Amino acid sequence: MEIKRFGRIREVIPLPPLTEIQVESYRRALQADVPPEKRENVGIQAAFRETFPIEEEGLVLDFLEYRLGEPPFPQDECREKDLTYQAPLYARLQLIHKDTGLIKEDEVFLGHIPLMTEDGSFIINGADRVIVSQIHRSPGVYFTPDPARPGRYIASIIPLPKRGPWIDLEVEPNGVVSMKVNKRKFPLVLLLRVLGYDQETLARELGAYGELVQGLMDESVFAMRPEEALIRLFTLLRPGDPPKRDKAVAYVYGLIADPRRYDLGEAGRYKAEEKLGIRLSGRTLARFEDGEFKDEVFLPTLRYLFALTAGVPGHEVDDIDHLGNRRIRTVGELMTDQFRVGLARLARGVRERMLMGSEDSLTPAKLVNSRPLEAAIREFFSRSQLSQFKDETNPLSSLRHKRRISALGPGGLTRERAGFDVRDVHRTHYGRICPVETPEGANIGLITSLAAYARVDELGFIRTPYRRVVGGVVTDEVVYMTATEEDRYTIAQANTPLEGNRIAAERVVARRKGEPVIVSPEEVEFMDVSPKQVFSVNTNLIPFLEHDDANRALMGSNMQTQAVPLIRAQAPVVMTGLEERVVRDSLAALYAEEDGEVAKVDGNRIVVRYEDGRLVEYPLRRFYRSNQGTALDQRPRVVVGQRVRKGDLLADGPASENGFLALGQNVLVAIMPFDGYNFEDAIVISEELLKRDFYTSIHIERYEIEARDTKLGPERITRDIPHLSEAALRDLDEEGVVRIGAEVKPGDILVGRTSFKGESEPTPEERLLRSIFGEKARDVKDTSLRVPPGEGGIVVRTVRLRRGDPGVELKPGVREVVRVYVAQKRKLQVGDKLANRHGNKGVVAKILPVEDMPHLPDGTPVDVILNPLGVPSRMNLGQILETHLGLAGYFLGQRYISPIFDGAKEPEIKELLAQAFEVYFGKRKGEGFGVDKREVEVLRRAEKLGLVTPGKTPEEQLKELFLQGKVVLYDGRTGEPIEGPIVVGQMFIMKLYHMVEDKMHARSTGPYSLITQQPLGGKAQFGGQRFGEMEVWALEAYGAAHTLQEMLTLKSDDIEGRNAAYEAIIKGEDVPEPSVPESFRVLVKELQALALDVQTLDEKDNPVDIFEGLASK
Amino acid sequence: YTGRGLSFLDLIQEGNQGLIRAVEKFEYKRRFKFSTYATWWIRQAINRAIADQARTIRIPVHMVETINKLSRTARQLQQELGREPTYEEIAEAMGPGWDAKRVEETLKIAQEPVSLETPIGDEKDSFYGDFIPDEHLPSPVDAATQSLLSEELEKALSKLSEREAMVLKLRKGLIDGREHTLEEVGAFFGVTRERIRQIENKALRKLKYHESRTRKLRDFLD
Amino acid sequence: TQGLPRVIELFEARRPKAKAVISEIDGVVRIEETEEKLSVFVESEGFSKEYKLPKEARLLVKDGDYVEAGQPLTRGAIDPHQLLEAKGPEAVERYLVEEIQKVYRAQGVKLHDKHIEIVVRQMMKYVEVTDPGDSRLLEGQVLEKWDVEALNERLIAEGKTPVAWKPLLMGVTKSALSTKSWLSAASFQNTTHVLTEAAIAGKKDELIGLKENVIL
Amino acid sequence: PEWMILEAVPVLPPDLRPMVQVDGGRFATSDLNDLYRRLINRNNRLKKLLAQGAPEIIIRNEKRMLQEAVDALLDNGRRGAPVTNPGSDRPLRSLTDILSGKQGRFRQNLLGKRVDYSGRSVIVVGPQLKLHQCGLPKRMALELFKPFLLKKMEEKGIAPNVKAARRMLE
Amino acid sequence: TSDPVRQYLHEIGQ
Amino acid sequence: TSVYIEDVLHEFSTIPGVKEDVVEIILNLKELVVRFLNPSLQTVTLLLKAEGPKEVKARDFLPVADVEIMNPDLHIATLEEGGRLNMEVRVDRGVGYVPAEKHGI
Amino acid sequence: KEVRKVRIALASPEKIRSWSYGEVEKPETINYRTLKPERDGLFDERIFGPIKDYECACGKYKRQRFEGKVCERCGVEVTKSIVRRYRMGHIELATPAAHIWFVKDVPSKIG
DNA sequence: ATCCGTGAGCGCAGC
DNA sequence: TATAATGGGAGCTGTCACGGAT
Ligand SMILES: [Zn+2]
Repeated sequence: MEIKRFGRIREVIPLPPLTEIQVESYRRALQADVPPEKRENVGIQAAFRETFPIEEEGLVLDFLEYRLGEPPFPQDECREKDLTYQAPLYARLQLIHKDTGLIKEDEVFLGHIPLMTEDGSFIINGADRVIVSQIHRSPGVYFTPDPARPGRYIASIIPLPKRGPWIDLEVEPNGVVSMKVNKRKFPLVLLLRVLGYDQETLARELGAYGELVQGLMDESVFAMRPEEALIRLFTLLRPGDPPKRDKAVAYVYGLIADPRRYDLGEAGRYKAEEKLGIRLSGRTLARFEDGEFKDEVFLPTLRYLFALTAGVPGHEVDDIDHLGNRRIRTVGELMTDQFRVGLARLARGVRERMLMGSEDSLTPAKLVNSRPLEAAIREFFSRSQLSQFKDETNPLSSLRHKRRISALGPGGLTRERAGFDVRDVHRTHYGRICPVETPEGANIGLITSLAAYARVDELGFIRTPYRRVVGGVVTDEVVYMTATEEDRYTIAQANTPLEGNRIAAERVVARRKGEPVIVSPEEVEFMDVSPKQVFSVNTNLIPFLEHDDANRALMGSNMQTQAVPLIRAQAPVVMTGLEERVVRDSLAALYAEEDGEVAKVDGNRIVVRYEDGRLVEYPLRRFYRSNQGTALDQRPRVVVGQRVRKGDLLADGPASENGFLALGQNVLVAIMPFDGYNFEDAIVISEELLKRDFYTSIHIERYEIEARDTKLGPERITRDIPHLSEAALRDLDEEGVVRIGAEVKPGDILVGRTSFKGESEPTPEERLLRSIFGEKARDVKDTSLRVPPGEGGIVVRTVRLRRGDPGVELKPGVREVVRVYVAQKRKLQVGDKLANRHGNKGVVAKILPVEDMPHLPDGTPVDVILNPLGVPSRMNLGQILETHLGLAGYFLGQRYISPIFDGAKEPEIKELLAQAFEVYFGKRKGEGFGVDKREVEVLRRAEKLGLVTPGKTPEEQLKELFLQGKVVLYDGRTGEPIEGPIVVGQMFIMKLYHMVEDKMHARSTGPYSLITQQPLGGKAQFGGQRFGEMEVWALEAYGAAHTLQEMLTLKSDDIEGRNAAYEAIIKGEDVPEPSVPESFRVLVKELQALALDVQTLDEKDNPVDIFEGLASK
Repeated sequence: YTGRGLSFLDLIQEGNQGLIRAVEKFEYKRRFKFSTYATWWIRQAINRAIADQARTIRIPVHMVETINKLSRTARQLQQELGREPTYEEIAEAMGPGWDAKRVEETLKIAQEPVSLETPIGDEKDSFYGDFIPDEHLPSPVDAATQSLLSEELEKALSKLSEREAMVLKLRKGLIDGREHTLEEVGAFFGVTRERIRQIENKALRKLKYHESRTRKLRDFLD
Repeated sequence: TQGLPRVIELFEARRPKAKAVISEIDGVVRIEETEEKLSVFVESEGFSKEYKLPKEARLLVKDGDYVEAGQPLTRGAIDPHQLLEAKGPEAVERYLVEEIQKVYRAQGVKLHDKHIEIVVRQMMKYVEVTDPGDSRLLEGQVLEKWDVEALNERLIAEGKTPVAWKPLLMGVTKSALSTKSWLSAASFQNTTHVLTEAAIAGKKDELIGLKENVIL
Repeated sequence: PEWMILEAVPVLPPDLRPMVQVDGGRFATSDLNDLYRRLINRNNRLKKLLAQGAPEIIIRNEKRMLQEAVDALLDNGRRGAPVTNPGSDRPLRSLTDILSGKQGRFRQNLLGKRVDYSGRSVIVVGPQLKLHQCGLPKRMALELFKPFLLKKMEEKGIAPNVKAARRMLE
Repeated sequence: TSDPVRQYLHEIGQ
Repeated sequence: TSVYIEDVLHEFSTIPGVKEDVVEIILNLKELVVRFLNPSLQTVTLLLKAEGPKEVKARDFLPVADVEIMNPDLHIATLEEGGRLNMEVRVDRGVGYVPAEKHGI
Repeated sequence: KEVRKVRIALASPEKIRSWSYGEVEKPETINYRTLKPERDGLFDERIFGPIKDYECACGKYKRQRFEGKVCERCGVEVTKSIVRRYRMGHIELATPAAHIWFVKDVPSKIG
């Protein structure tokens, strides 16, 4: 399998570390590596610096320094015992009783802070998780246009979430500006008075403007002394507190000039001073110093507003979706914010515990509680919407999930307060966020992914690389610029032809502020890096993307994330050139750190020697259940004595080939209809694929049971179960647990647990029954974990945890916990779903035998048949190109790598095809065979169709068809050719998670709801199907009154009618007449609890009882 | 005293309630300012209320107090040990008569019920009670089997005389749910207990023979 | 002003933002687009109607033309309630059905006008009292036209003064909430509102429709 | 009109608002229970305070609080701030919300209900089928018609009894 | 008024 | 038709001293070609027991009458120092393709 | 008879109590230890109904022959337990409160 | 004119 | 059951169109 590579552009730089945003941020927040002394005011550090000191005002507690220890347990053991990969958090707290003068230090144990693994994930509660970066509007000050009034531009002082309320300024039609805050509007002149501004200064600042300043001129306020203005202000902000001056200053400062509650942000600050042309001394709107408040932004912000309202050039409105005004909240920022919340809650507990207790005799050990901060962080990692179950169906699953950006999540937006503007693809997204990758549905635009060569800065702003163009020459200098930065200049595209390192085009494709434009080389200043920078990884993993529509491309990229690891997985014959990188940065494929000799190789472990002589026993993963259930197993790919240099493979991971990403399999496909088995995206497969064990994967289904203490008695797990055949326990050991290596089918048992049955009076019938046969009922039940219908497989592991077992304790009330692992390898079947990298998804609808499969002239049968009608409307001609080159590969036995937008072109693919035709025909010429009469018929048809040149030799016409990607195909059922030539070739098809085995479900009768008394919902709960209003409308439209009644009573919540119906069926009886549903009775009683007398009546207008005198006294 | 399971105002109502009793007992002969003696009843009332109105399951204050000191002593361990206490550590730190069993036991009593209306999934379209079955109420399979059992059991009594069956009905409690002793059954049939006892045995045995030709009722035993 | 949005704005009897003007009374159009401002005067035999138009408004009528009452004068959408008060109910029904069909036809959707006519009929189901005559009804009280007609023929039979009434077009939502079956309305929307008003009045549901029977 | 003022508040049958024990052994209660109890706490508090006699200022606050409570029970969040049980900022469920909304009784359990004898599966194309035909997996049809087959099986000698027949199916 | 806290505060604050 | 390996219980096992898994080994054993000389034979039982650092190929196996391995150089496993290995294979001549989850020998 | 009409009307305080079988007096649920109906609780069987069919809490009566009797030792009736799904309770208040529906439903019917 | 309260697709799965 | 102790604490910010009351 030789690999050929196309391309005419060089990557001046590599693709950044894929999980850089998730690792760098969390590091820079924990600051664990940097010496506690050199640590900068960021992350958890800044949190303490803000929360502390705690002053009683007299016990005080100042922050000294914090430290992070090492985890009691390793990652693997955290997963096994359902723990959490977290570090012991300690910090230095003293308690200085100034009143006495005594200080008392004791490093306090705050709690355990979660730690992110190597890949950029976590193991919260022993389950891997990911914290999705959140996108929002950068804090700062922005000038938006009042839509109600044409020339009014309301100013908005947006602070960091939970870090101050939003402040809005607007020139009212009354001619007076107004500061709206917490839904309260008031004149700005008054606050300015508190700031110490006077009519002279105001005329110096705004007097250049028109009547605007005049409306800012309220003599009443100028006369009101600053302090008086402050009391008046408070009385306006909230009049109920007696406006005591000391209380006034408190609230005002605490909301405008308090760094402990209001913090604009380093980014917000930067944008504010570059907007106003000022400099801030801190991240505060104003500064209360020397017993007097002092503006810092209010006036320059007001200046900019007034000036924009007048018509000054230097002032302009701002785009709220521009990626220069939109920033990303990495995992680090989110963690730090939840940290500050829990740490402030603790501070409140400390502040209350230093007054009621004996202040004279207190110590930080007795003054600090570990619950607040721990619960805050526990929640942020456990039940936060941004903290989700990690995606690990395949390597790319984790990667994409960890590179996914959401504008939702707590502190974000809801799917109802989200319009098109926030969902659109802004021009700034260029090379920053992938414009094709997003969920199809209500989340579109809300959930996206990061670009490839892009990166997020410290202020949380995406940043894309651009080469420097100077005097017509180009360098390797990669200026990573932000959106607001890329707009400054003219950036030319990467594909732009260069003679060496200099422009080679009279006209150059160029982007000015994101807008397309053609200019001269001299007017060019920068240049893109490569096309790959303007797409995601999943999207970059799709060849011939320049030939696909964005909708179907979106589908392909999202579907790659759903590829199950196949035991016979293989990389695509046509690759983009990023599959190995994915495996590399996916931290799932072992590699060689430095040149060294492979000591010993084994499927359990591989030992490697190096230049220094060190011997490392690299462990391997084998049949490990994933979060999604995929059996992620690594496999060895090196032998003993092998000299692996630096960065050399040592073992393939799950769904990988030679370290290349192997999401699917390369099969032979024919694009043609087939007896409506290709109807509507459906797919036809060959039984040979199942015989070759293709599209066949291993699935680990984990089951769990726990024995717990009960008031009736302690649960115990025993093999002995009342009235349970010994064969029923055939695979169950003497304890009751299954045996490793055995198989189970629906109706079998995994673990036999017996609990104390209730003191249920023996029913009169039982009394007689029991006596008739002569047996006595036990006091233990068969609470054994049977097999869920539709599930099964081979037992691989059994873990029995019990009390008295060191390491983990059983939850209060529990006696033991036992987990069974049942794995199963399934092959493709009717109902399983396949897809490609171009969007073509379908379900297997027919598995024909090879004798029915269309076959080639040499006799090779096709593997899959794909309808040609699924291409035209979808506009994804890429699959076609993939097939053509696949055909060439199939005959030349070579794979190919095509760069996106600079890869294999029609001519080149046809040259390779020509080389194939010789291996496909010339061999025949010499094998003792010539042209088949059937081939002559197909060529006659094609000659009329204009697909071959009339007069050329039959061989030459066959070649012409081959170059077109078409070959003569015969029907194995008739032996007669297809009237026309067909497109046969190799294609990369992936097996998707969605599989009929996990979906097929049925329920005649089962669990019913507590209150509603209606069938439960869901398969795992053996629930029924929902028959909502829309389905009821269908039945009403038909006029099926009795059918509808059945679904509303007998099949629903007619507690009686349903029991009577079951009996009627088993006794060959007709079903019973439907009585009033129980839900209507629930409604009546619920309305009566609302003091509403809902009563059923009759023709005589006399009351009628649906409770049949059961609730009447 | 806020943040303990009760709102400012609820607590205030309690503190005022106690304050009236304190005013009714306050003596100016002591010469201590009202604040001094008042606080006692103000803190007691609110603290008692927190222990009386904060649990859906009423738990005695003394028990609440034990639980509180359990968490207090525990946290002390947690912060000292640099790790995380267990049933057995706290048990010894607590003192005598304190074992790991008792810790877990007390935690089991302290367990608090959760809301059935708790959200499931990020889409708030699912709730806990939706995924909780009904175990109490006759499940059509169970009720069906009981109808079948009683029918067949009767069909077995049809294989006996009414005297034999009736005797069994009363004795086993099928006649009227209530099982009637042999002396009562002999009071009904006007027969010596021994004869009643022996015919009951004869009847049971006759059922056994019929069963040895059917075994239909065994299926219900399952 | 196009697509599903337009269909919903028609079905709900909502007043369009780009609402055109229509003559209240018939007459002759007297264009008065004075260089300063544009205005139009409908000239009746002894009456005159002044309609001021934004100088930018696009008139569809010339000068000296017979503008019938309810006829469009400027381009744009028609307020259905205005047309009802001008031309009468028959017209508002025709207008609604035809405009809805316009949207559907534009997409190439084939739908028999009957269905839209059923809905429109339901939107024209209620009426307003203008004079209670010899009834307990109150001026402005809304009610079903069938009920006012029935009580009217009974009052007329005894030779009492008739109850003057006025046609009332409402949207589907309000027409549904204003039904005579509190069950159907309560199952739709505004559950609390409907329930309170029904219980206060001691309302009873005769179970004439489908929804009510489905709930039961 | 006086009936619009409430002096006797009803309480819904406890089954319709229970605190059952889950499989985990823990119990789980409806928010209605915590609402109703909240009223009782305030009511008996007021009864005692009134019976004993004490400054109006206090009684005033207490009577107001009893009002707010009743309001939360009938329609929480409608007046003031949503009543929230300690821990989560989740508003409790009031009788209104049980009757109002898509999740409310009407649009969830009255106009549309989950049904028995109903299954679900992935679909495929069946070109061989006739227009009045479908492709129903055998095992689905087994459950779907389970009782009918129990009878038919009994008519045959495939099963000794209906229970053992169903256990054969197990 | 909307804030019952502030209400008790003013009620006893007189 | 079936295969037994020493110290392995399920196909999803591992063999220390070997670069192959139980699954990959059996995948290699489907590639096996057997010749039953006597037409009245329907059954046979192959055996393979070896160790040491050597890439077992199908040359190493149990010789039997009416048993011809057309594919001798077929690689079946790679075992290095402490490369224990024991196998007992059942070969049955038949028709068509009967899935494993049907024949379960 | 057959239902042909459904009516809804305000309930009189007397009507509310006419439905109720008793009054919850204590804000309690089940036994903090035995997990059983607390007297004056919101689940007390003596009022609403027995948890189990023909089953009194004390256990003096456990048969259908006792059906329809409130055992004096326990205080629980004897019948189907489905009664707990229907039989309703009340809570008498000294001070009256207003149904928020008739107060906050514009236009307020009370106002 | 303004403000308040009302609705804003159906399943399936949701570990 | 008694040094004296007397106005709180946390705010949610990127929908919107309609019908209604004020
Ligand atoms: Zn009793």
